[PDB]
Amino acid sequence: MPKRAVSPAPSENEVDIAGSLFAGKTVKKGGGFQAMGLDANLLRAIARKGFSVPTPIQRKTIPLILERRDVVGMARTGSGKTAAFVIPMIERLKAHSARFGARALVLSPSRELALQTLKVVKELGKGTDLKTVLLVGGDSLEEQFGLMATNPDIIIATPGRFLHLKVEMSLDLSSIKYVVFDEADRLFEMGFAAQLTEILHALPPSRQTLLFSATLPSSLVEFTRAGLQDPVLVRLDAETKVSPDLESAFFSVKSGEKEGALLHILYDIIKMPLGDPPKPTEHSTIIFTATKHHVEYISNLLRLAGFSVSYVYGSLDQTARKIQVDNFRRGRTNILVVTDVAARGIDIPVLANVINYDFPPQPKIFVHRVGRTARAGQRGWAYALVRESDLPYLLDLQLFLGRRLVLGREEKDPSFARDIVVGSLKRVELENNVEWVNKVLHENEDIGALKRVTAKAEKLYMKTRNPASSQSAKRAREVIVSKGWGQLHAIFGEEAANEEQVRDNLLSKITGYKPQETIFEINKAAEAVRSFRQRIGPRKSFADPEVYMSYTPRVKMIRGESGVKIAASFKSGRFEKWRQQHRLGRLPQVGEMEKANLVRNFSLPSGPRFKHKQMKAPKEADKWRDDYEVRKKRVAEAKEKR
Amino acid sequence: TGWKDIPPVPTAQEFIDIVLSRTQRRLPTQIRPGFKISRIRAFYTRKVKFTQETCSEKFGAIISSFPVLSDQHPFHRDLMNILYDADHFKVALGQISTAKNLIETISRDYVRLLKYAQSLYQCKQLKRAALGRMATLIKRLKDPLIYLDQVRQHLARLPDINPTTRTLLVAGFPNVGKSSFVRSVTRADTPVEPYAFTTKSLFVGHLDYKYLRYQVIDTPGILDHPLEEMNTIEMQSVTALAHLRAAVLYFMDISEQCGFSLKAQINLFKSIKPLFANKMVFIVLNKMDIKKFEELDPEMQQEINDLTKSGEVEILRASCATQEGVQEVKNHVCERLLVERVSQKLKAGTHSNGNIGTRLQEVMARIHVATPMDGTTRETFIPEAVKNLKKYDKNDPNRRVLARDIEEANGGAGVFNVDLRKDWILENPEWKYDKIPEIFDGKNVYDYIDPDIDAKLQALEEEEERLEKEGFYDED
Amino acid sequence: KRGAPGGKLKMTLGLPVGAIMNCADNSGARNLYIIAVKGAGARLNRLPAGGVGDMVMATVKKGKPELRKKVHPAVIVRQAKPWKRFDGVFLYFEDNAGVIVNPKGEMKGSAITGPVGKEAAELWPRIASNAGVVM
Amino acid sequence: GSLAFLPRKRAARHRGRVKSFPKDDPKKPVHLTAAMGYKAGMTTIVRDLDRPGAKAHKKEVVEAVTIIDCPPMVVVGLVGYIETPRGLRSLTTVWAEHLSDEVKRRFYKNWYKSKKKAFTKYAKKYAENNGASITRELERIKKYCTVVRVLAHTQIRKTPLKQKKAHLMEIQINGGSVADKVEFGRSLFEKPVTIDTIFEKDEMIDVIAVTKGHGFVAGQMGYHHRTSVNHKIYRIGKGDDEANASTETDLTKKKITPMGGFVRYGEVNNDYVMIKGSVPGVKKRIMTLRKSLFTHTSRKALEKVELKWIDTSSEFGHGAFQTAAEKKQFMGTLKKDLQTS
Amino acid sequence: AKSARASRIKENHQRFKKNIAGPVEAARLERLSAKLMAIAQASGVKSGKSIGRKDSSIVFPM
RNA sequence: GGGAAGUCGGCUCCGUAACUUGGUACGGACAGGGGAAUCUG
RNA sequence: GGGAUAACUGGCUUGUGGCGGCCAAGCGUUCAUAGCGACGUCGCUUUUUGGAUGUCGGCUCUUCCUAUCAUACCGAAGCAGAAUUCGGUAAGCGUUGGAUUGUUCACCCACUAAUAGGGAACGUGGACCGUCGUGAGACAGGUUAGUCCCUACUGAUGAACUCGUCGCAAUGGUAAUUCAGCUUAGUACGAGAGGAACCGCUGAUUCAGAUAAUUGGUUUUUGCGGUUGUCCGACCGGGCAGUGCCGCGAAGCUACCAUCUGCUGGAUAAUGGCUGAACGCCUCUAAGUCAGAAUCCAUGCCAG
Ligand SMILES: Nc1nc2c(ncn2[C@@H]2O[C@H](COP(=O)(O)OP(=O)(O)OP(=O)(O)O)[C@@H](O)[C@H]2O)c(=O)[nH]1
Repeated sequence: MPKRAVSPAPSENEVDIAGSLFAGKTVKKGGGFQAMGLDANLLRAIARKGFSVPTPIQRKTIPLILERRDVVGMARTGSGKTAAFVIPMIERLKAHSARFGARALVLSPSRELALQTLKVVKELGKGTDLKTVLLVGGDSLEEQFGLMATNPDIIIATPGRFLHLKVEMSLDLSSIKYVVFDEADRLFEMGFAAQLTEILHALPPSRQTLLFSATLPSSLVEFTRAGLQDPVLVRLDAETKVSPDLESAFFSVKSGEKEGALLHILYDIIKMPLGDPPKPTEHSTIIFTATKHHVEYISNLLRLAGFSVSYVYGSLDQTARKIQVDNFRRGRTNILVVTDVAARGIDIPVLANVINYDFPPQPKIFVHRVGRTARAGQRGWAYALVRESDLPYLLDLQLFLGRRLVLGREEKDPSFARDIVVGSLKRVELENNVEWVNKVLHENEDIGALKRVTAKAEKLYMKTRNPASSQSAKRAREVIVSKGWGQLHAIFGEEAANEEQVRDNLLSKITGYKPQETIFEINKAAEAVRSFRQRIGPRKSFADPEVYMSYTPRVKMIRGESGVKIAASFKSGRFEKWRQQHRLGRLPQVGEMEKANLVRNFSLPSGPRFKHKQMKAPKEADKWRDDYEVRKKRVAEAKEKR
Repeated sequence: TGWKDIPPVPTAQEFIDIVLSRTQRRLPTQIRPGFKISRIRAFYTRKVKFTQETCSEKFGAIISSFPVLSDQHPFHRDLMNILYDADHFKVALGQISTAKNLIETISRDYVRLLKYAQSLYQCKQLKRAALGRMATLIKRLKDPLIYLDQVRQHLARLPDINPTTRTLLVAGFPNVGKSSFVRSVTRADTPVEPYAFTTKSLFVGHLDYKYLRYQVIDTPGILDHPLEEMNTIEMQSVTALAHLRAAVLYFMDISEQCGFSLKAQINLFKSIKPLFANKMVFIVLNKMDIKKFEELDPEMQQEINDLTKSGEVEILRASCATQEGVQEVKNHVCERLLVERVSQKLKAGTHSNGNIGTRLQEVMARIHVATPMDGTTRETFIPEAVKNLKKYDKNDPNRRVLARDIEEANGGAGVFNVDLRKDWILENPEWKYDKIPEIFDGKNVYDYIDPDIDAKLQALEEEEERLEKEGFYDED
Repeated sequence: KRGAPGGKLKMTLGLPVGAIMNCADNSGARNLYIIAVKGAGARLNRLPAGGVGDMVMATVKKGKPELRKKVHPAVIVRQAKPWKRFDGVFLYFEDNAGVIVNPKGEMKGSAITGPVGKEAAELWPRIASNAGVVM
Repeated sequence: GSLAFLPRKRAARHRGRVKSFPKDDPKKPVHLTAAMGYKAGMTTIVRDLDRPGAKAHKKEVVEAVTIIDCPPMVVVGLVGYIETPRGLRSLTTVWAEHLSDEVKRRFYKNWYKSKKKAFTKYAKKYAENNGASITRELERIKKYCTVVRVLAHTQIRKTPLKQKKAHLMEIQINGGSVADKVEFGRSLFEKPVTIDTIFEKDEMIDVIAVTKGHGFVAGQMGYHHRTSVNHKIYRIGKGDDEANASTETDLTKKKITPMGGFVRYGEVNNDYVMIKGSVPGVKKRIMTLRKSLFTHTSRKALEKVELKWIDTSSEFGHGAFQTAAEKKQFMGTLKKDLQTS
Repeated sequence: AKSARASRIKENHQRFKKNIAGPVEAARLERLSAKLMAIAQASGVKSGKSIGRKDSSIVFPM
């Protein structure tokens, strides 16, 4: 049944930088943690970790967080954002509080990435006496009641379970002074928007909210505009600056030759090696696409091609994602195939080439893709397969980067790193590797079934893609008409341009032919063909630079753990059952002291939380069985142990 | 694959009757003015909305089914430009796309009008306006619907040409040899009557050569016009010559039996040769039976040899009538293109990197034949009677009667009863067709069967006689 | 062609929809989860079920992470509910098992562990060729 | 449910009615159509199947069969029917001398009280030289009647029930001139006809009975008059063979009845008809067996049937012994048989 | 599918009843009639040959 | 208790040595249990 | 604050827009020009490059209509085959979900032969008044508004016609559906890719009616065996745990959890014909008349 049962898992990456509409006896600016003045226990704990120099996303943020300003954070993964928001707690807290009530709230989207912030906290918080509890799904809802009675001061939690605790416990949420919403773009993607709203209303008006993320979708923007007070945008340096060491090339391909066009770039443009390679590899090409069904085609075709390729997509398994991003990072494979959401989750190393199998809809998505490569002064390349329907998104990419566009061989030596260069591929070698694609498609049924799935998956993606602008749409019609659209691309050399020129100067007259008589003229239908052709035949600086005003600039319903739509405020009865199961009294309010009893009644275990706790007695002894005496006392020993 | 799976496209009148009868037959049609105005409005809104969706699902069907020109091979978008004017084709489909956009706009506006209506008369007049306005939009669309119906019939009646595979292409001047050669090598329906252009469209056939499938394309013919002007018939020829990779076969009539001069035939080659520069060409001097290569004067031989001085042109001789050359002109051409294609295939895999692919590793493994190290061969137990045994021919009158023929005489697949004892071998025939005992006195007979049972039973007799003399069954 | 097995005599179906069954081939999957038994009748409140030899749609729940949380068709090869055979043998297997197979009838796995039901080997020749014990 | 069988109505009579006899033409020879029997139970067989095109071709197939105990009938009367524009109607009925006590019991309800007086004056009509009346009775049949039937009754003296009454019906004669079937029925008077003459092996018949009644836990559930068509006869047993259940590939001298007897029936010591599958009715119940109305259009008919074995093991429990000798030989000798001997 | 009361199915059945199952039922019925034969053979107003009277809602009572 | 459903489920601390009350290296331990079974001598 | 209609439809409703112009048979103030005026065509909407929905439901069941989604039959289409498309006769027989949603439809995805639409007096299980306000508003302000009988039918009985046996059959109900595999056959057809059907044969789903040999399930046979705790001082034998617990089990009942069975003649509709007038050609129709749908009416079946 599940042929797109719910929806395609990689949906779209809504991005926004209209989020700028939020706003000698002297160690002179050493740029270290001590220049910011952290705690003496905390700064040696940093030295235990190995953070000698703060990463740039820390260096901007942790100044502002101590000065108590709400910080929205643009930061790619792997930049050390996780430490960037907990070292202001180990600075803020410095001791365990005798009063009841946690003072730190950390909201994590997934279970596994919650443990990533968990492991950071004890790694950065040794020496002090802080208390941390984790509230994730799949754990018992009797253990999590008890860990609240252990009186923490940092609670890390998934918003589904934390709200379920909050409505069940009727916890006074006011004891928390600093809230962090880590990876909130992941939070809104899994459908926590309604539960984040009810959490936010219950958080106190006096709080310090930050929010660290990789991207800012438009729905996230309205959440901070209603949630965060006086937000400040912090961006990772030159994220929006495409690095000038990058050379780009855009190739005009048809829809039926897109697979063979990817085989051209790997074979003769990159000259990638075949097979497994004998810290990434030197070639190290990524492949970007649109849907998980396109991932499965592109991965499985390259296995049949013979290239070493790993693949990650949106609804990929937890363990399955680690092993493939491990293989790419240590250089055991050459190709990584991501959609966009798997890209923004996994940590991307220094990368050499980037292939765009499908053109990004927003021009800012292209920046995010080429931002993953050609960094830190090393040269890089970025190729994309443009189409006719994907052409207006390319002319919109011109207007954003402000670059010049060349069409095939309009210039003898176009500047790849500065000018957008479009054209066609080698004709001869494209028809060989699309012959191979059609040969494999006719041969193996499994790849053929993957084509039919990704054909209808693409047809949905075509319909729901954000449309291009009208001026970009109109100007796409002219360059299609223009003679440079089908000419050979500039990489392939001037020597390739001559024998292409001596042939297509004659060939273009075949394409420009207009039939004076359609074959139905060669009856009522014959009079009809004469009726169309008569109806539809062809129809016969003065401004100062200083001032010129230019038109251009410069009962609420939630989803429960059972998956059934439950009313938001539901008091089931488990705490009430909890409160005579051990017959506890009234819980503390916010402010009263902890009970040294209540911590030791419901403490933590030794630490290894095994998932297997099923204790059963063996079955009764059958006196005619083979192991009668062996079964006999082990049943009795079970009665002694109980 | 082909464009046969394009649904038939109706005229403007048949579009109107299909849409309007769908609205009447598949929805309720009875409403009385004494009913509530909320359900009077709900009745008429459903009728207007249903009409639009059937229009949109039909206008969307023709748009989706018809091929987009800028997605095909350059052979196909040029062929579909010549056959049907591509300027006229996207304005016919373009007209039907903006017609569906207006119909939803009519439907979107009139459901808003109906929602604020106040009488059954008002709702009746508002539906008739909407169904009438969609009717007069389709009736205006009459002219492009006839075009799209006619290009649909001719697209489904078009030969399947796949540019990727190995292709033999037969071209040349009209009335030389083309239809006779394609008929001689390939079973393919190609007319053979003797006038200027009998063939008006491309004809495709297929042939086999060392167990590999080859396709052959026959084309109408090209005149001496310098391709600035040609009609649609010969522009079909040069499109297949310019876009399809093929070992082309330029048939040349040495005799003037086509009525067209031999010096004109060379001038066509030198005009179209720039489209042939990459491929390999073979000029077939057809019809030597009436005029042989030694009979014409030595001046024309020199420029014929000058064609061979270009390294990509070969002289081949054949004569379709009497088939004096067609098999060896076929064996020559597909051999040269096979060794060309294998040269590219070994290059595609031995490119200047030093690493061979896994597809190359799999295919060298197939070619490798394992041979035992010692080199001895095992003894083969082929019986002597099978070497002189006569092969079975179904058209031979004197046939060995098979079990299929016995079946058809005695019934059919589900009537005939196979006799699995007629093939039994025994000591004598009447032991066959015998009921074989299975159970006797509550035990299996089969477990008690062995040869020398008679001698084994005598040991039971002798030992029983021993125990009777021993008195070991006596009561005390 | 719709994947309907032809010419089989019906037995007691012992694998309803939403039933966890073991995986017998070496494709890496360790568990399959039935969502659709094709060829089943259309009846209200009647859960579709399939016996040995019926080809079903399944989701991998246990196994190697490359093959986890994917949907493939499969053929039931063992079942635990007793069923009739035409010679009078009432018989059943120790577990419910199936093999991941393509819609044509070619299995992705290379070998089959455990026994193979007689009905599945007769209906699908590729499973019969890859079977070690046909019982 | 089905509207063809509604409303749920009890059968008006315990026996069962033929209702429709097969259409008669005189070209075939004379033959009777219906018969009774009494159901004894069910057992298993193995049949070597001879069906071309089936998966079970030429391999053993287990099959459930029923056993109906049929003692020989006795012909006692001949009723003739004339064809009126209000339907058929019985014109006259002729009986025979020496009606048995069991068939006379059917005419009575208190046999023990009533002195045996039925058909006493009719028997004097035969013997006191008023045989002119009997010949006038038969000549009226020959001249006016279009179809004739045989009044035949079964003997439950040999069938081991506790019922001493008998069961009468009309059995239609088909196939001949109305004169020819008169001499047929008159010759059958006071004579026992056997089921071997009525039906034969591998032929497909109809069974008429009343179903089981589901009383004592919306209305009458059960006890319905059902006729069920297309049941295949696998064996007619002769009773005196002493090898009734013996097949060609099982040479064990055994009768049809299982060890310990049929449950609530007893031992079948008479002719039995072994029929494919289930049959309407219960144990000890009268079963009316009837010929097919129409010529068969199936290959299930015209199919010769050969049997491998018949299950003579007990149905009072799980038994895996067919004969008493097999049970004794497997179990060895016991201490009760040692003390008795 | 074709109905059980379809005219083509009836005609196919009529050819089976005439050609295939016809003589088989005729031969079986001959053997049964021979068996019934073996069991069977094992003045007019004074002799009863002339039929007389034995021992009205159709006409109105006069 | 079971089946079904939904999920992302099942597949660091002690002692010892030099350095400044705190860190650094070495040695040991943590990061399992239960129930059901089969085959084999 | 006064006045006025007790209330709506009941040969209602459905598939083809409005406006202006041109043309226009007829009728008319006296005539086609005082003028009313259809079908078409022209101009506008409308063109030369391919989301909408308020209270409701949700399920089962009965019955009906056809405005037919499937299954049967035909007519037409570049309809080669395959798959279809449009239309007509047809209500015998069947007729889903999932994502999303306040809820539905549209669209998309999956299954299936298909998972059509409707009807059943739209089937059977506040209401003012008072008080305080008046640029707006209210009132823990009030009281008040505002429904257990008869009978049809079915089943089982039943008085009288003397009791009983075997029958006839007026009338009423009526039952079977759909798919697949083998052969035809890799065959017709086809350039290729592909690819049927009739006759014959064998299964399966649904539906209906039965049955208990065998295989599961169940144990007021309380049948056999083991076992827990109590008391009668002890044995025996008992009260005991409103039929203690644990194994196995006959019989009986059951199981879409097992097995069996489901049948043929006539007349037609759309349509295809034959002979042949009207009408000196011609025509399936007018008089005569052949074939033909899962249709109709009966047989088979149930009641009597
Ligand atoms: N003598 C001779 N005549 C030939 C030969 N081949 C073709 N022809 C002539 O050509 C006619 C066959 O048609 P072709 O000329 O081969 O067909 P075409 O070259 O496509 O030109 P069209 O006639 O337009 O079809 C025959 O009637 C012959 O008269 C040949 O080999 N020898």
